[PDB]
Amino acid sequence: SRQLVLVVVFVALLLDNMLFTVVVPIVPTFLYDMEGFLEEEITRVGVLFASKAVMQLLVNPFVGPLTNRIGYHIPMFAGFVIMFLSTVMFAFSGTYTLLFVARTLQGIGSSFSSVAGLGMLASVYTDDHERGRAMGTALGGLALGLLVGAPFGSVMYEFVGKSAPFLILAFLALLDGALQLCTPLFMLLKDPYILVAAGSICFANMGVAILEPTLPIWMMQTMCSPKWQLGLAFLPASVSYLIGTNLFGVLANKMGRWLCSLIGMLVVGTSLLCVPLAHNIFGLIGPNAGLGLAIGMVDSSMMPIMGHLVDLRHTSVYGSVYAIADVAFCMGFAIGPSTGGAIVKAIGFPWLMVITGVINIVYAPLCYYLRSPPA
Amino acid sequence: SRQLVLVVVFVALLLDNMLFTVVVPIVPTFLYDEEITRVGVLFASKAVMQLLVNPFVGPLTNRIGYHIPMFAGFVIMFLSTVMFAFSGTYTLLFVARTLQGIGSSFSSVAGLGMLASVYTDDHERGRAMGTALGGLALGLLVGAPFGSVMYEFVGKSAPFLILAFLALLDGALQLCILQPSPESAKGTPLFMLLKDPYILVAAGSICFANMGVAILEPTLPIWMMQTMCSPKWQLGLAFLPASVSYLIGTNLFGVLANKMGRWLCSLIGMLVVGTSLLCVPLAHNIFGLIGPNAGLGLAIGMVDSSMMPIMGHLVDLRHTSVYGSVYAIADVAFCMGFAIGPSTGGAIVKAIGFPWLMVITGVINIVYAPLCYYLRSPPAKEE
Ligand SMILES: COC(=O)[C@H]1[C@H]2C[C@@H]3c4[nH]c5cc(OC)ccc5c4CCN3C[C@H]2C[C@@H](OC(=O)c2cc(OC)c(OC)c(OC)c2)[C@@H]1OC
Ligand SMILES: C[n+]1ccc(-c2ccccc2)cc1
Repeated sequence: SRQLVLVVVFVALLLDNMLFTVVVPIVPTFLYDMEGFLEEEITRVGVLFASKAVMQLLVNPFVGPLTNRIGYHIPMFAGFVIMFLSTVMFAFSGTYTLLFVARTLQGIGSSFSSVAGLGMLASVYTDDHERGRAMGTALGGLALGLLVGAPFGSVMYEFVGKSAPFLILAFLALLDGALQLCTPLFMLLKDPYILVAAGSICFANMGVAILEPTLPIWMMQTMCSPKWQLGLAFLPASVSYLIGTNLFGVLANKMGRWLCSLIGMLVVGTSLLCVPLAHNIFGLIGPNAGLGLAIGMVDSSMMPIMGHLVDLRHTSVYGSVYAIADVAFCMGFAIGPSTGGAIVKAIGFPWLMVITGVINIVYAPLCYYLRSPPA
Repeated sequence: SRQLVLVVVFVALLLDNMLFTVVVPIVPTFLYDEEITRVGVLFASKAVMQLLVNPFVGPLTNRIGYHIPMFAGFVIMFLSTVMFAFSGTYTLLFVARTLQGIGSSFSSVAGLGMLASVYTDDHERGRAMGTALGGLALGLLVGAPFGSVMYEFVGKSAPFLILAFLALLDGALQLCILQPSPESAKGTPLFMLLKDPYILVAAGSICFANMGVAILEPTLPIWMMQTMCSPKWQLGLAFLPASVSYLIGTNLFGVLANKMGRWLCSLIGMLVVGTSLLCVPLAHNIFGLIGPNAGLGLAIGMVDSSMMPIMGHLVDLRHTSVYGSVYAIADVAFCMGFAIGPSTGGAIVKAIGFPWLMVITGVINIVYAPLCYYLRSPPAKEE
């Protein structure tokens, strides 16, 4: 029924965020277990983190005609089985080579699910009013999974073993399988307005993209924190992000969207600058919460601007914003860690954070162009 | 004793900067007895001459102390207000402005040097200069309506005579406490302190912020008349929130700078002033400028109170303990924006436009802020 498909889509997006948010606090300690020596492996961890983004980009434009030719349910099956396989090898992987294949399979399955589930939700809901509510429910489940995934793997690593969280995620995925069993984008990427908005979103999310694969190694090398607080350190970045996106989605229309994006990028730069100063775990709640709140600001201010820009000058569909918005996230999560590993090899982590903050601040006042576009 | 020195510097900045703003609503109306180009140069006469006298006042403080320059500044300010009280021609109204500029430069450099000298603790030093900037903001806020009501109700010679009497009282207080009747440490030459990157960053920060309230003030009434079509009684009232927010910001952030962080304070102030300048030209009425002007004044007070004690902190960290030249550089940074702004702002507005000028200033401040992170912890000199 209509509630069943929404439930399975919500659970699928939940697991999709759970896997990506549980990989981040496990892989560096996983490499530490078999063996300061992460300065040489930071590049390989950056490539392993950018593999999913690069695979999602390479398989992005192929699922379009595939869903039209063979329907929407069939591409669901491939994505779910591939993500089940990626989960099962991730709990069972022992070497660096298997992790890359697991990440590529996870990226392909994430792309297939993100296409097929939203396509099904659009197809089922033809009432023209409940579709937006279902999309909001899916986004809320996405945020809930983002919140839950970060403390999960770090807490259940040194306490209940290593394969426990991945096996639990695979078992939860098996539950959803039984429930489920019963103006193109290249034409929209030539005007300056949409390109500026996409660049703003990408440069806003690149900070949290670079914070993932390079922060735990810095924490282990300097702060001497235990192995269970590494996943807890990212909790403010999720909680503050959720409160910020709710509040500023409420409040952004009053004080202007372009000012929202400008102030959000500025506070992103300031938070990233203030991040590498703390010498204890308690010095990271401020900057991380600020960065999450700022990313909520920039996303909630840039999505309606993208929608209005597409509507005013071009003809749009139910999911025009999803194609462009997922492009900016893919550039962010693909160009963040791969370049960040080489940057940390050549120069220090604080220099990388200063560079990211400087880029965000310098790109900040280019959002003046987006105020009142013409026709 | 050390508490009374702050009272002397507080009074000195109050009287000198009150004369700066009292003559504003008296000169263009009484001069009448094309025009903007010359009347505008008269308002900028103090800034041009004060910038020149700063390099000749800095090294002078190392050889004769901080008392004689302050007494000379008081005497020059009294002479300037006396000359303003009786002059009634365009030629005689320029020498008085030049004398007021010389006295203002002398008083500012001597007072800041003395305040740096007496107060040694950095956290303690961050409050005296905050209250001094608050007194300066109070003088700039109260000079305009006092002189306006005095001219409108009692005459042209009334407020200048009252300011002269207040200057006499201030000089009597100065003779009472300071007794203006050579430093052991030989301070570094001024040319060497212009090579330290931190000093240049701080001076550029103060100079850029002081370029925003400057290039906004003379060119704002013209755009208001051209677009909003407002009556004559709102042009003065538009800039009042900037002064009020400047006073509040300078006091509170002189309190808060030692706690929250000097470099973060300067960076947030620069970002706020840049965004305020960006959002200024979007207003479609007088009520659209209440917010951006208040943010601009608060951010400028933030930057000023953050970058005042940092100069003395750097001078103690690296160079010898002599504070005259660094605050001479600070006054040069303060006066450069005020001497460049009024004389050319109409030219830039006629050439490219007021919104483009605001966007350029805004963008220079937003695209300059991340350079401040360098003042987090300068390395010390070799032992
Ligand atoms: C990895 O998972 C993601 O990439 C999601 C998030 C990325 C990023 C992030 N990762 C973290 C990991 C942490 O632990 C280490 C801690 C903090 C963070 C933060 C804080 C900040 N944060 C933002 C998250 C945003 C999510 O995207 C959407 O919410 C979304 C919403 C829509 O509706 C408006 C869309 O349609 C238009 C849409 O389509 C493109 C996507 C995005 O993809 C689903
Ligand atoms: C030296 N100085 C003069 C004027 C100001 C000022 C700033 C904002 C609003 C009004 C005055 C600040 C400093």
